[PDB]
Amino acid sequence: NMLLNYVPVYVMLPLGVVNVDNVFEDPDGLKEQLLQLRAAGVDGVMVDVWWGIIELKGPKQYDWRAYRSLLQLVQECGLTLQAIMSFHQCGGNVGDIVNIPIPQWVLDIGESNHDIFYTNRSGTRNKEYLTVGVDNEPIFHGRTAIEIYSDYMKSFRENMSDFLESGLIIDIEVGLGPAGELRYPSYPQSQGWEFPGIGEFQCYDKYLKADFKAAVARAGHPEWELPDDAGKYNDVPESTGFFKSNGTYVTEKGKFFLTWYSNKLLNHGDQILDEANKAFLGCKVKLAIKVSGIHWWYKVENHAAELTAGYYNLNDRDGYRPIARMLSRHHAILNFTCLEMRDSEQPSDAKSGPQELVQQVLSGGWREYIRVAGENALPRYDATAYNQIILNARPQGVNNNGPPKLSMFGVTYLRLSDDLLQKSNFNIFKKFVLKMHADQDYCANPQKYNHAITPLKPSAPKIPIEVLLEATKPTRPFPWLDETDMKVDG
Repeated sequence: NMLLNYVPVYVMLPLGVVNVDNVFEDPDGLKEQLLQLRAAGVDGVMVDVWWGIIELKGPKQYDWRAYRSLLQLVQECGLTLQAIMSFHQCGGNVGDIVNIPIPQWVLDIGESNHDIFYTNRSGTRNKEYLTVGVDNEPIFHGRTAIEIYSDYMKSFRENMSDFLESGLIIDIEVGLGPAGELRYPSYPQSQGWEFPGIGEFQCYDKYLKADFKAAVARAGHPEWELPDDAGKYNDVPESTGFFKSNGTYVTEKGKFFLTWYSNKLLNHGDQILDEANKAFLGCKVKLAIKVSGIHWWYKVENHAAELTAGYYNLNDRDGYRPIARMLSRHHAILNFTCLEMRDSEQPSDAKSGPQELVQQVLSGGWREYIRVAGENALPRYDATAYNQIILNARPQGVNNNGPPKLSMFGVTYLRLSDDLLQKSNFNIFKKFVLKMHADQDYCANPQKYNHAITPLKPSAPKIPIEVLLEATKPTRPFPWLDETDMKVDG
């Protein structure tokens, strides 16, 4: 059945649908847009549930009223919802329309303790997220950063119990860093970074610094300090001592740091997902995390941009599969991006390989037997962009006798706007939805498109770090079609 080949499509809602003052501003306007998506056959929508909005009044003071109205509207429109536990800052750059900083009460704590933020070598503080360093430090009026995330998700599960029960919420994406992604804020625009800069390591806050010192000490190397030759945000790998050919990154010291640096993220995600599984135990939703798509420099041995972001990915070390294996014990989805990108669309000076990146990540996920979903990295309304997504949605195309050989769990389109609803753009979008649906009409029952909706089971047994890292063993990605068999056009 073409239904077994049907891949659900979701649309991210406009930023600030619920404003900084925790008010659901334009219900009438959103409902209008939502009715069109519904009519177009869209399966559901995705929304950021801003920590900076919900717990703004004070520690553990949660106001869910406005979001409940949002979810109520979405439900009445007949759409499902992917809720992001957004424990990070929205906006923050000049020009950004919607700015939603993390809770002011958390920031006030930062004023007297700057080390709660990711810090670069020069000492600049990034206030969009709390460093992994304080994940387990009870410095937030008694709670650790994780307890904060945990109480938040438990409160959400309690206050949205009706929505979770009626099946309105299909999955919970857990924010794990800047832009809600499991990574370090290595390429901040606010600090001058510009594509395709290699970015900078963000492990200099005192907690991570002490962490590293204790780690190198165990290794019997007290003389090892955090990287001091990685250069700056906009450098190219070869202009730095750490990332250049035969640079520090290949030395025993370099490899030790990178492993330590990347491991922090794996445990960061593993520990926080432990709370999500506990918080959403029994709910008929799936958990998920967002992995950033660092495609620039993917084509050179140093994978500089990837290393500074926290993904220790090399030509011979799979830096993503360990994340997929980590997600497997939580029965979580690995939500990726760059599904719409083609290598030929990036400047050569960036050694960009989004296509290859997507293939590695998706293949790794499927290799770990986990669900893999994804998003388009940049705004696109053209058929070329949609065909690339559809290609990635079913790398080996439709299967005439059974579910597709390979298939993404779902695709979340960025982003719902007036531009998207314009006649011509929307016309193409609708074809994109039809193709994602394998030429089939919107299907309400997930059972028909091989999506088993069941109660979330507790986390599987802990997987030791060495077992997670065993997934770094290089493996050829699955073969991809050159062009999809379901183009929006012919």
